[PDB]
Amino acid sequence: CSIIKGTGNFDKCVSQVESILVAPKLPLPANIEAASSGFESVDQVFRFASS
Amino acid sequence: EDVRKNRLKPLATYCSVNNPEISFKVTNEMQCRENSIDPTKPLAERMKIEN
Ligand SMILES: [Cl-]
Repeated sequence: CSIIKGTGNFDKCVSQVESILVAPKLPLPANIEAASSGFESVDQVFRFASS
Repeated sequence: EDVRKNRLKPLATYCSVNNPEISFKVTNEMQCRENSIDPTKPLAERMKIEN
């Protein structure tokens, strides 16, 4: 990869944010700690523990 | 051959999409599948030793 070029496509931007950041197929690791719940994805938080 | 006498029954029912323990974390479903108990499969098929 040499250059990153903008295409200004908001709906595609949203779909990529969903795939990489919000609802990744496999999230980055986050080990549980006394101060945390153990979820590794935002998708999991609202699907299973909404308030 | 009775389904209730299958030694894989407790692990196969544990490794189910209907189990919150499995559902609540992204990795959990894959951890079951890699231990040859696929959560998306129906019970009798989930325990069958194929071929
Ligand atoms: Cl998760």
